[PDB]
Amino acid sequence: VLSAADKNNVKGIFTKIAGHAEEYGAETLERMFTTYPPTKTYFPHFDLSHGSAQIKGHGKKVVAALIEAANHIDDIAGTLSKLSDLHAHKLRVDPVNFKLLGQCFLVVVAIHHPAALTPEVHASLDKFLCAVGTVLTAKYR
Amino acid sequence: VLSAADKNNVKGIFTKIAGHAEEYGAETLERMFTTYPPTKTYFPHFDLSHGSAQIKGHGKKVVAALIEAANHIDDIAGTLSKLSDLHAHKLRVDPVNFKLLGQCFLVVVAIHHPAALTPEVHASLDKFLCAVGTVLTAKYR
Amino acid sequence: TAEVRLVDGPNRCSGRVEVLHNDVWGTVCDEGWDLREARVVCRQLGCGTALSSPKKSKYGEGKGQIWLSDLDCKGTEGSLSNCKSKPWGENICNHVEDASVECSGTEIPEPGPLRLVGGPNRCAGRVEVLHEEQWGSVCHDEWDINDAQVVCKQLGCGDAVLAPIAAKFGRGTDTIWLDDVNCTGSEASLSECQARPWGDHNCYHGEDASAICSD
Amino acid sequence: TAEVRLVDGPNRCSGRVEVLHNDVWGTVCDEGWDLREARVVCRQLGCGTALSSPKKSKYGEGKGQIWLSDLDCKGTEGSLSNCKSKPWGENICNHVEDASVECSGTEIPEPGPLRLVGGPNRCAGRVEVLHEEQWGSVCHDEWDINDAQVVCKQLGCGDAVLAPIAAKFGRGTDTIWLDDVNCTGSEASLSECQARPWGDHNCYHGEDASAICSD
Amino acid sequence: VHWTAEEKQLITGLWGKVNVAECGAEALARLLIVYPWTQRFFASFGNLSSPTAILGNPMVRAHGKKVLTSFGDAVKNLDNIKNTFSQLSELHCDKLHVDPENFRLLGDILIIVLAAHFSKDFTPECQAAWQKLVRVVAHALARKYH
Amino acid sequence: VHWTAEEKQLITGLWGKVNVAECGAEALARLLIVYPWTQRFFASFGNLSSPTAILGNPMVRAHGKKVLTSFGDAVKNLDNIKNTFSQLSELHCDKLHVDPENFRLLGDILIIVLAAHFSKDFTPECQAAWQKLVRVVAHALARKYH
Ligand SMILES: *[C@@H]1O[C@H](CO[C@@H]2O[C@@H](C)[C@@H](O)[C@@H](O)[C@@H]2O)[C@@H](O[C@@H]2O[C@H](CO)[C@@H](O[C@@H]3O[C@H](CO)[C@@H](O)[C@H](O)[C@@H]3O)[C@H](O)[C@H]2NC(C)=O)[C@H](O)[C@H]1NC(C)=O
Ligand SMILES: *[C@@H]1O[C@H](CO[C@@H]2O[C@@H](C)[C@@H](O)[C@@H](O)[C@@H]2O)[C@@H](O[C@@H]2O[C@H](CO)[C@@H](O[C@@H]3O[C@H](CO)[C@@H](O)[C@H](O)[C@@H]3O)[C@H](O)[C@H]2NC(C)=O)[C@H](O)[C@H]1NC(C)=O
Ligand code: HEM
Ligand code: HEM
Ligand code: HEM
Ligand code: HEM
Ligand SMILES: [Ca+2]
Ligand SMILES: [Ca+2]
Ligand SMILES: [Ca+2]
Ligand SMILES: [Ca+2]
Repeated sequence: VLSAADKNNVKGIFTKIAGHAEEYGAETLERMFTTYPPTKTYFPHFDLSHGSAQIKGHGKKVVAALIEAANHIDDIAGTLSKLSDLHAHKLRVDPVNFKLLGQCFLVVVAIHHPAALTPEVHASLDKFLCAVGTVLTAKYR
Repeated sequence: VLSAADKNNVKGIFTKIAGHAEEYGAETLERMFTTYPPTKTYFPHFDLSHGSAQIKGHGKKVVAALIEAANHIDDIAGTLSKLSDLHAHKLRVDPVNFKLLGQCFLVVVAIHHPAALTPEVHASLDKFLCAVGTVLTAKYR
Repeated sequence: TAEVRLVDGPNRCSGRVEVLHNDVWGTVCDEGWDLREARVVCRQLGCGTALSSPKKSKYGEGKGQIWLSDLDCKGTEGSLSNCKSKPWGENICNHVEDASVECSGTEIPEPGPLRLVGGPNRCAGRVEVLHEEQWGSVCHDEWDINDAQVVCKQLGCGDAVLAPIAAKFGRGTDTIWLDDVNCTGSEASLSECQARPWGDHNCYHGEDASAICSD
Repeated sequence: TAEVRLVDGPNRCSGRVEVLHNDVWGTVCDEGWDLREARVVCRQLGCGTALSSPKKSKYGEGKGQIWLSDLDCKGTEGSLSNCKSKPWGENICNHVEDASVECSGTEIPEPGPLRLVGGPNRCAGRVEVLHEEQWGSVCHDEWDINDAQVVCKQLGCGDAVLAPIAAKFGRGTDTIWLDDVNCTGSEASLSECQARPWGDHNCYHGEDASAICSD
Repeated sequence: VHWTAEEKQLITGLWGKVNVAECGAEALARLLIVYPWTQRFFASFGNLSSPTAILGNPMVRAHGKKVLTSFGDAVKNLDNIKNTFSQLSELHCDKLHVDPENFRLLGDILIIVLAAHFSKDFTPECQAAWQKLVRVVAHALARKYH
Repeated sequence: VHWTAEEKQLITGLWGKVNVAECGAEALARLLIVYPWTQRFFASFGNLSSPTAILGNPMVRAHGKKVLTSFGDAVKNLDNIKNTFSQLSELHCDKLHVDPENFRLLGDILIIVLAAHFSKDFTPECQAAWQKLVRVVAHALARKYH
């Protein structure tokens, strides 16, 4: 339910990933496609090669939405309502894929900001990413 | 979200299981304990032998809570609020175990009421059972 | 030497194989069922030369007993019980797997290792190759006019006009023998072309290749 | 002959095994490390008869080169390089897996395949058995006063007084040999008792059985 | 992937009795209605606008038969399931683009269909055996994803 | 479970440089405070009352070291992992009552810990290898659950 401390830890880690929107987004996707090859299923029309312009382009969009979500954490369902129908009702990304992307995104921030990803902040991003995942696959069941 | 038709399907299928509370409940547990052996993890102190009075007693409680949810289908989170804390905060049943039990309960009603469990009613029970599952996993996600 | 009949087919010489044993007519499971068993049933009935051996209930499912399964005919046997096979009635099949056969009706030479089926005539239709005594189709990945040229010239149909993809003349039924077939055009048969090993593919019968020739 | 030493121990007859080769001191991985390699190292150093062969860096981790791995000493080799092993340097190990040794110095308890460790004296402590050149603990599943009785009489410590569970005198460190020990109480040794196969168990070292005798 | 003499006897015994045409269509239909998002993979099958239409749809009846028929290739050869579905594994990856997670869904629909049709032959031990077979077949179809 | 020569080299390569005493202590501690419902399994470890107290708890650091150490027996036999954890598989089922789904959580946390300490040596291809390793070891511990 994102207690007051979770909100500060999450916004405190998005201050050091704010500038690196395209960079961290391209790497989090390339890790998802590498460690979990089945996730490539939902991008059959993309160039999944390393350093492709599409992965770097769509990757920026991915963490830019997470950045927009970190700013408005009192209301994540409303700030990601547009993407809710895209992932749950138009693409139907199976929810276990969001756990995978959040896992890869945690790996990226652990690589570039190991000092910041202290285990208190670790527990807060997992709370945060699991809420973003729920928003993107809550209109079902 | 259990449309008016979904409500009628779910309330109608519990007409045919109403008297069979203990019978179907003990079978659902034995089914889950047999096809998914790891679910015995949360009942170490129990007698899991076939036809035990502890499986019959606990199985009767399980589907009696489902019957009490079918009546107040417009408010399921409230009618099982006393069990939400037991499963999500005290015992911490991992959510993937609720789909396993729902799978076994569907097998029970399919065996005993195959003509009643039409594909419409299947879909309505699956939405209903996912609602009961998310109520009991509400203290997280 | 037990009697055999073909049931639910267009005529006497095609349909579901049923054998007579203990005065009970039973079906034949389709595991290990290929043209070798097919031409045993076609000789025994005087029906000719066994065009194909349709697996999985092409002419419907039988009822009751399944007598034979895992047949291992050499292809010359007089009857179908003289072939190496599992004992009578001992099997794990169900009737969805009942074997069938399609004979020609008159004595003709073997059709050949290659045939176009489902089209208007001999020289236009779905490509099917004969390998390991089973007819199987060809996947339409890398399939171009050079691959249809080898099929047309081998059949004596002139040059290849088109190499239709996406199962133009209908989908095939049992086996997919070839994928990624890459001919140069001058090859003598389709087994001389570059392709994945026999049976390796990433395809289904909605993707069967075809060829059209002078016709 | 390589040269060996013991480091980071209470004395110089116990510690992390380190060997000398190409002017550089390095550690030894614990793959296949057991009392056969242990008695070789204790003999080189003049430290005696090789009480135990602790795995997994009991006396801390070395730093730098890991020379040897997968040692297969017969037990009588003059030095440690005279054994069959993986070539110098080639290993997939990590310094957490640095093997150690404990030697007697002068005083001589081996006898025999049974000993009590961690108690005030010989006749009290958890139970350890000698099997395939490794000392290992006994799980307390099914462990009663009859089982401790067989241990007491094998050691000549009189009759059994208790059979404490839950690692009463402290946990073990490497191998859990026996589980489900089912003694009648009048067996000669503990390896004559009905129990599970050697090595098989569903236990951890928080469950090592003990034995108390008089006294 | 180790089978026991009793698990084989349950899987084999049930298979020789299944009405594959009728359970395969039943199972595939229920996949399209219980999990409506799967209809996107079958847009070429025509009318899928209602549960009734999905039942009566001939291409659903036909393809559901072939899906359950392909479990027969696993039943008749149990110690070789990985190689039996090697070809179908590639197809579902790089031609159909089916998320492997859906393989779990169709199999669990199949267990409910089998349970409805077999009354008091589908024991808790029999469901344990067929859930394992579904679970192995599903892992086998996901094996060759690039 | 089939390993490639580069996958083995990626797992062997990391394993030789991992500060197991620290990574195992931090992974187990991160389990207890990212997923705090796992603290009930470790009631004997004493002070688990804060994230700072859990990092500093000596028995959390001791047990975490022995957990990452046990992946070492999987590292040194990659093509024999099932038999290596036969012992522990029975332990976690009918001695500890640990839901096998919890094995995923600890293993996925270990990947985040290894990522933190190896920075850009932990390439996506290196992560893929160790994600498979974590995932196979978790399947080995769940192989014998009665
Ligand atoms: C379909 O097959 C053709 C022909 O392949 C050639 O002949 C076969 C009988 C086999 O022996 C093949 O191994 C053999 O290559 C393939 O065309 C061939 O492609 C290669 C690589 O793309 C061409 O190599 C080029 O060669 C020249 C030197 O001549 C260099 O300039 C280039 O750098 C390059 O290496 C080769 O020439 C070409 N051969 C012909 C006859 O066209 C074709 O690629 C294949 N199709 C598919 C989809 O794989
Ligand atoms: C500890 O071990 C004893 C001894 O086991 C017995 O002797 C061994 C040498 C082997 O041959 C074993 O197979 C054999 O059982 C176990 O005690 C034995 O338990 C069995 C089963 O409970 C007893 O059988 C009973 O026997 C009589 C007829 O003699 C009947 O009235 C009963 O219905 C019942 O079958 C057996 O007598 C008993 N033997 C002794 C000497 O006590 C013991 O069970 C074992 N502990 C555990 C926990 O398994
Ligand atoms: C977990 C947080 C996620 C966020 C914030 C997110 C965000 C986005 C964004 C911004 C877009 C592009 C919108 C546009 O182009 O207009 C998108 C599209 C898409 N997403 Fe995600 N996504 C997430 C997870 C996932 C996952 C895990 C998958 C698959 C495994 C996925 C699959 C897709 C696909 C297939 C598209 C469409 C591709 C295209 O537009 O061509 N998403 N998402
Ligand atoms: C899905 C719908 C479920 C319902 C309606 C339900 C209902 C109940 C009820 C009524 C009780 C008894 C309450 C009491 O005694 O005070 C109970 C207890 C319990 N349930 Fe559930 N439950 C469900 C799912 C599950 C699942 C999936 C698991 C485990 C995999 C589980 C594990 C337990 C345990 C361990 C107990 C306590 C055992 C005991 O009291 O000795 N429950 N549940
Ligand atoms: C245990 C699970 C599954 C098995 C055994 C299986 C098996 C098969 C087989 C044998 C075929 C070829 C049929 C033919 O030759 O006509 C096929 C085709 C196909 N599969 Fe599956 N499949 C499974 C799961 C799925 C799922 C879950 C989906 C989608 C959500 C799917 C989508 C498709 C599609 C779209 C086709 C093409 C059918 C056509 O165009 O006629 N499959 N599958
Ligand atoms: C990859 C995952 C895991 C591995 C490799 C593993 C391995 C081990 C090992 C080797 C031991 C014995 C340590 C010793 O001898 O002192 C052990 C014990 C134990 N494990 Fe795990 N385990 C895993 C997952 C888990 C999880 C997820 C939990 C709880 C949520 C857990 C709870 C415990 C507990 C409580 C003990 C006993 C600790 C004690 O009392 O000293 N384990 N495990
Ligand atoms: Ca044959
Ligand atoms: Ca292809
Ligand atoms: Ca040795
Ligand atoms: Ca035991």
